[PDB]
Amino acid sequence: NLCPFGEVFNATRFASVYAWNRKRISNCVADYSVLYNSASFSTFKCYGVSPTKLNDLCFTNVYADSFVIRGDEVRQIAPGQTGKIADYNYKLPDDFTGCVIAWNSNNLDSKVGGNYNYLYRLFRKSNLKPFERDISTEIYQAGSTPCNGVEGFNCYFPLQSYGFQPTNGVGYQPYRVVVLSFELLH
Amino acid sequence: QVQLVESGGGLIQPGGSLRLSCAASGLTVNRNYMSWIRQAPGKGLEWVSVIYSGGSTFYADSVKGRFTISRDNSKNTLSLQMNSLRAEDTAIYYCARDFYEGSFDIWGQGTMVTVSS
Amino acid sequence: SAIQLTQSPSFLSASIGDRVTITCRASQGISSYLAWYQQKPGKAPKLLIYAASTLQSGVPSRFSGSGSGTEFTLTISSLQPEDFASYYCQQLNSYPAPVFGPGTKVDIKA
Ligand SMILES: *[C@@H]1O[C@H](CO[C@@H]2O[C@@H](C)[C@@H](O)[C@@H](O)[C@@H]2O)[C@@H](O[C@@H]2O[C@H](CO)[C@@H](O)[C@H](O)[C@H]2NC(C)=O)[C@H](O)[C@H]1NC(C)=O
Ligand code: PRO
Ligand code: PRO
Ligand code: PRO
Ligand code: PRO
Ligand SMILES: [Cl-]
Ligand SMILES: [Cl-]
Repeated sequence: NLCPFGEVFNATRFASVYAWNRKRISNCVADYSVLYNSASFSTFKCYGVSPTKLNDLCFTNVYADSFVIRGDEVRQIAPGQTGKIADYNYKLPDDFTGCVIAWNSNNLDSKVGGNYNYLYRLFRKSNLKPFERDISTEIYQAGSTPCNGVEGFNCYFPLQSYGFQPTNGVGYQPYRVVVLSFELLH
Repeated sequence: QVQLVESGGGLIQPGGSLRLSCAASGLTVNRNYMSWIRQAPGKGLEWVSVIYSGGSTFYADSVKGRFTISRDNSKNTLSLQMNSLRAEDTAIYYCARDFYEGSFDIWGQGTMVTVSS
Repeated sequence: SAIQLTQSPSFLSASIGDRVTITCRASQGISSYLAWYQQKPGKAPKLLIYAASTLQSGVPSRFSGSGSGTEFTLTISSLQPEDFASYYCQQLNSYPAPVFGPGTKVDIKA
């Protein structure tokens, strides 16, 4: 049997980066050379492994994480990076072993009056641990006085929308990202 | 009630160092995006540095490797360590809180940094 | 390949009651990611508008913003004596660093 990579890359809709989707992949023969040779990928960067020398490699579990971010934020999906996304949405460990794949999806994830479907976390007290995932929606308290569920001054909703308009610069355009974390052995 | 108060500016020779402090009230520094923004006499606004609530810090290229931002959770304070100062660093320095993607709703009165010739 | 902001006009002088409009242009589409600030000389900037068209609390209603994408305007429907200042736009959610407009100075003559 074949690994369900079509369900990952060719999926109709991706998740928001703060609620990034993880799908485990095991008990399947996988064709990787087709992925690297595909010119339909703006970004295909592997860490700890040669991309070509991949079909001849066995790993226990392969986790595929997919979400949507801005073009300018793709550089944060990498080991040892800081920023809104890496700190508060999706963190990769310094010792990450795997590949990061991205492609422009302006034709899919942008609507004329803006696409407010995709969100990201703007406020969080502390950084995410590697592969941690936070989907809470509690009002972020920026001052001493508590918020008690009422937004306002010093009382900010933590999630913000991208509003992908098709006229945005590429750096503000939606890119779909797929992160393949491998479980390598001896 | 809410305010930021800069301090520590002065007159310094080139290559000298200076350290600025921003005392907050009505607002918690380590829970906010806190940035330093400067304005050269007669010129425009130039963002300098920011520190995230999570602790990440970022700098403008013109100050990278010479300026260091920090905070004091104990005294609810923001600091800017300015080293190897140059004439183009002469400016009024403001600390401000970002509440939405760069929107600085709260500012301090500033503090004046002058780098003599 | 970074985004740059231009602000026009650079300087303008008007009279009390005048309707003043200031333009900010982005070199690439940035949706509604913009803020407007007023800076009187010797004072700290004051936030007027954020997200292109959201009026800051306490800011008089005669100030308003509009535009989305590349063209943004600030509008003072009826200029007041205290309204003389420079005015800055700012690219919000900007990478790698926040960008400020070059500023628009507003004077007041007879
Ligand atoms: C992701 O999909 C592309 C394209 O899918 C094709 O179009 C869809 C609407 C649907 O009808 C699919 O069944 C089609 O295959 C895949 O690229 C195709 O690959 C096949 C062989 O594997 C080839 O015959 C087609 O010509 C290719 N189509 C294009 C447009 O190049 C791609 O393999 C899929 N990716 C994964 C990981 O499954
Ligand atoms: O994991 C998720 O939530 C994505 C969103 C669309 C369907 N699957
Ligand atoms: O940075 C690395 O380790 C290599 C080179 C770019 C893609 N991965
Ligand atoms: O940075 C960008 O805008 C896209 C995504 C990574 C490569 N090019
Ligand atoms: O305390 C407050 O909420 C207002 C906001 C601007 C300054 N003071
Ligand atoms: Cl690449
Ligand atoms: Cl530094």
